[PDB]
Formats: sequence, C-alpha cells, structure tokens
Amino acid sequence: IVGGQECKDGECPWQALLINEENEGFCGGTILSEFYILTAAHCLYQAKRFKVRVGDRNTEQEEGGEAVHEVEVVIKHNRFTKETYDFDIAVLRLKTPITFRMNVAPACLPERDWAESTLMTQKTGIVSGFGRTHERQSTRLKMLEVPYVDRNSCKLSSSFIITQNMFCAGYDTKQEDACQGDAGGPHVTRFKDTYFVTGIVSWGEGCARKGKYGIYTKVTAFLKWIDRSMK
Amino acid sequence: LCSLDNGDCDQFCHEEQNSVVCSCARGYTLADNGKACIPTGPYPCGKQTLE
RNA sequence: GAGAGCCCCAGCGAGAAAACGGCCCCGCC
Ligand SMILES: [Ca+2]
Ligand SMILES: [Mg+2]
Ligand code: NA
Repeated sequence: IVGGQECKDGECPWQALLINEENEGFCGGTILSEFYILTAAHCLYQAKRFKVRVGDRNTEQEEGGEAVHEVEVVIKHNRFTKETYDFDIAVLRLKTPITFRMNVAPACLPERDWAESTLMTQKTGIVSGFGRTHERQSTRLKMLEVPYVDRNSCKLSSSFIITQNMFCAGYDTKQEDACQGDAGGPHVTRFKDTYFVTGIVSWGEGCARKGKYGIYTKVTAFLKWIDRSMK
Repeated sequence: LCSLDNGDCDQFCHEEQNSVVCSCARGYTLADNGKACIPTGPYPCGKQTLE
C-alpha cells in the first residue's frame, strides 16, 4: 500500500497473507470462511509452493495471535489469462479450519444485484496489504480508502485492456494506491458498519502513477463462481 | 422501495409483491422487525474485531 | 435468450516423479 494508514488492532481481520517457502509474504488473500480464502489467480504463479498466514499485523515480530494454514486445494478460474490478467481469481481451501478471534474474521459475500446497486455505487472501497510503500515491502499491515472510478475513465486511462471482469479504483495523481505484494488481497466496501467483498487486488501500471488507477478483479462477476468453488 | 435508504434494511434489500424484503449474509439472522441483521456468533462476517 | 461447434478445465469423477473430460461454475457459428 502506497499512502493510507496502518490497520489498527481488529481493523482488517479478513486479511490473509500468502507466504512462500522462506516465510516471506508475496500476495494477500481475503478470509471468506473457516475453510476458504479468496485470492488472485496470478498469485499462484509467484511461488513454487505456499501457505496462508492469518491474524498478522506486523511481520517483523511473530508475537501472539498469528496462525499458518496449509492449502488442501487450489481452485483457479479456468479462464484466467496470464497475458491480460482477465479472470484473476482463485479460491483456496485450507486443510485445517481457521479459529476466528481478534484480528481473524471473514469478510461478507454480498448478493450480486444488491452489490451492484448498493456497494459498487458507494464513493469508496477499502484495500489492504503488506505490499510496497512506493513503486520495499511493508512490515506492517496497511489499509487505504480508494474511490471507485467509472469504467469509461478507467479504459481511457489504461494502456492495457480493461475487461468486464475488472474495475478501477484509486486516484488520478494523488499518491495512494495498492502496490507489489498487495495482489490477491481484499478490496471491501463498507455498508452500515459491515464490510463486504467487492474486489481482489489485481494489477496496476506501476503504483500511484499520474493518470493511472488500481485495477481490481470485479467480484460481482464471480459471486456465482465463488459459491460453486465453496460448496 | 429499495432505492429509498436501502428499504430500511441493515444488509440486502430486494423487492417482491411491490414490498421491500430484507435479508442478511450467512452467520446473521434477520431480526423480528424484518430489517436488522443479528450476528449468530462472536465473529460474524464483515465486522471489525474488538476482542 | 436458445441450440451447437471448438477452446479451457489447479473444483467433483476417472486415470497415470502429487500448472499431471462424464459432471457443477465459466469462455470464444
Ligand atoms: Ca507478526
Ligand atoms: Mg490437469
Ligand atoms: Na494514480
């Protein structure tokens, strides 16, 4: 995360961190239930093998409520395309169930029509992760409020194809955006003090660049597929 | 209906028989008033954690 | 919308040094 703020105690309990063989974080994830994590399909090409950490706020000190889960199955969208990051979504089923506790709790899956009319139409969403603080990985979990950007402006802004499985969020010139290491993590939208999954950190033309935005997997397009992958 | 302040629903709102119908995500129960959503456990989805 | 053709298939099946087409989700006459 470039700019934004630290997640204070209990503020981002749905954040998951994908950790490689060296216990180094390289992507985020969103806790959906006791057994299921949402992430980006392209995060599955970043390490040879990995596990999932929950309940972490400060990676520099392994001090208390963290827990590490092995992955039982990977469910990548069959239509993921490396060249475009179209269909950039995957679900992980863990071998052992997460115990919800302080800093560990699921984000809500909304119903699709209501998500479209009521969440995607809000002014902003919230993105979080342990990614870089400018375009240099953060040791602390950060969050950032990102305005929704309308699709026409998004496409006009981008040098690469923005599919219907994507949406823009962030700022034109202001120095706040997701960055490397945040991919796969949560984009959630707040409605009456309840946070609903609306995106997956996907890609960007750099980080916080003038005239560019954050690109997110548009979760509404995948709610039916997520339910398939979790039944 | 649902476009008037989310039909007064806490969470999901939809219309049927020209009337608002409120609903709630998994791990919540619709309240007796038909509008508010009540957590069934200590860590309901979408809530920041306090203990 | 609907049929159909192909593509995809790290989920449930089946099979053969653990990203290796019957079914759910999904894509391109
Ligand atoms: Ca820690
Ligand atoms: Mg295979
Ligand atoms: Na920008």
